[PDB]
Amino acid sequence: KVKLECNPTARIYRKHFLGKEHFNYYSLDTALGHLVFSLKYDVIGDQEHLRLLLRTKCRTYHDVIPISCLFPNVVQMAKLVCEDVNVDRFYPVLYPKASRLIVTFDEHVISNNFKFGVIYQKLGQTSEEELFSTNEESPAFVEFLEFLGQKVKLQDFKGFRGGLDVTHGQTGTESVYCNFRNKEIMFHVSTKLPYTEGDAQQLQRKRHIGNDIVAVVFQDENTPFVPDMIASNFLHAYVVVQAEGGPLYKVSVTARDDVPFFGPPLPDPAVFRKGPEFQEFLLTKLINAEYACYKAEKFAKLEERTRAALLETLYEELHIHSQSMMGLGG
Amino acid sequence: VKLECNPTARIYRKHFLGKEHFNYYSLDTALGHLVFSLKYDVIGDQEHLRLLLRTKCRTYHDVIPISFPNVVQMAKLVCEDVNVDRFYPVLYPKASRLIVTFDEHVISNNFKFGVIYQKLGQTSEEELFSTNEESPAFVEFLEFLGQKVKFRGGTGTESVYCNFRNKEIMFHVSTKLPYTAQQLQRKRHIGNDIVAVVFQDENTPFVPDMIASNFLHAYVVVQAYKVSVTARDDVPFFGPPLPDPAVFRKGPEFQEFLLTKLINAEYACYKAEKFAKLEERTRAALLETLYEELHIHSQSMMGL
Repeated sequence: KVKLECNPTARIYRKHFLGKEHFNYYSLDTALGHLVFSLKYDVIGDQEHLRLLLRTKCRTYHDVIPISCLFPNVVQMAKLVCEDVNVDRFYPVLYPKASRLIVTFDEHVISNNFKFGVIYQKLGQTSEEELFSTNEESPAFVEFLEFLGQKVKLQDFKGFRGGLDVTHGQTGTESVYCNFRNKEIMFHVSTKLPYTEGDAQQLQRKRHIGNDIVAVVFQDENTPFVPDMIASNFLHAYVVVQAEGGPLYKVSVTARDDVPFFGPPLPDPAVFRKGPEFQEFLLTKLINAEYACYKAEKFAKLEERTRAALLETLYEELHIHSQSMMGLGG
Repeated sequence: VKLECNPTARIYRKHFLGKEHFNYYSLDTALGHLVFSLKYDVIGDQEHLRLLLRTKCRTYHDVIPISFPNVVQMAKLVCEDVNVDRFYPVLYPKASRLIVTFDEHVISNNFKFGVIYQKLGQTSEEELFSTNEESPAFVEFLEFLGQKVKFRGGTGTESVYCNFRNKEIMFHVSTKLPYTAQQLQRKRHIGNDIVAVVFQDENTPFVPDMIASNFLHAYVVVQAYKVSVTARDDVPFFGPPLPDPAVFRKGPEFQEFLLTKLINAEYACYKAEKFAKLEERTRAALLETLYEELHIHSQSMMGL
């Protein structure tokens, strides 16, 4: 059904440019930094359009502007999509593999692996101590787990492990996991990870669930749960699922003030029944929560910093190879 | 099994157009203007490169399974004669369109063929053009050739036309055309032609020297059908090979063979010594023009 919430510009090279006639150019802007620019001339009927995608240290800009025989140069096209660009010239990317380097850069922000935690909340529980020290798995809890994904043994598991021990049994003997759209999701199920005699704060469970960004909190009974309940550097958004037996799952979302709105909108009477609709809703909602969390104080810096270094590497390589294309040595 | 037009002329469209490719150009102090097309293409396991090098008379095509080489070397791999300072890149968003047209220009979309009727013994021009009436066997072959109709091909009461690959072809049936001093009104059409069919009711020698035409180079002789081919030492082999029992079964498979052969006959005679000057003259001229356009628009996308 509906597209996953990554930066919507990361798709454009793939849907519109790759495999099709187009041009890439580079240039260095004193303010904007390294520029990597893609442009592509398109025709439908007698309607000549122009699709532009300019990459900066910070953003990539996109637009499709009608052109009409009544033809711009690259500097000028650049200015049509990013007003601030101000550069004497652009340079043609002549390296026959640029487009493969480029798409990878563009897509560096779509992630294919996800790891989410699953905590079970007892009726009274209000502490990490109570929240992780839980051994018995509820009937409702099993039934929900069967629903999230498939149970897998970790011993020789070839899928995405999300940090679990795949070869020595030291992080439980099983987990729940699943292939989603084309993603791999490993769950960190609190009750499936090892329990420790005398370690109330249960490190062997927290070291995984505490390093996740998004978790599901399953409840058998309605109980309060705020993020202030768990001390974590990573946990940012939570999806609470409560099983009113009466077989409806009552669903809610909490996440720090930091994280913006995400995922499929919760339905209006906000309750689901066990089935595909819910599988779809919940899984996309978890992925959307994670993409939303990446906008918060904690991660934004690291993201920026990363985009910048990838772009520079990209720019430098499009530059080195274009040079070797025109006449480095012959 | 395709039509004998220059094979390297279908390639830009089949492989380059609409896919990621690069076009450069240059000024060979020996081969004049140049227009180079190159394309990288990963065939799963192994990576193959494709080249299309244009000169003022030849285009050179080649396909290298490479293991990464610079621009010139890519050129030097298809035409060893290249010797430039540096290739320049086309940056004109509207270039591939100009390039396929140039590449495609030697593909004749139109054909005009002639039908001469040799009455047994007719040996001179005045005679083989004199024939005003049509014999039963000639009409039975003419209605077989294509369909009767009232692409003109440059008149009279009627003539024959037929569609083949998509190309239109009008015939000039001497007899079906107006009768006037040495039949100038039949030579106007059949003369300016290049391939003609000679139909005969009975066998008689036919030889191209029997008609004074600077243009006609080849004839497919059909004798009520015993098909033979006659053409100048100038013109190479063409169309599908002729069959072992040289005869031709009247019908679907025959017409097919014939129409292709006539076409291929023309493309053949276009390789002749009289059809050099116009081929070099046109190709060069067209290239010179395309090089200018490629240059002015590319400079424009940047500097001048």
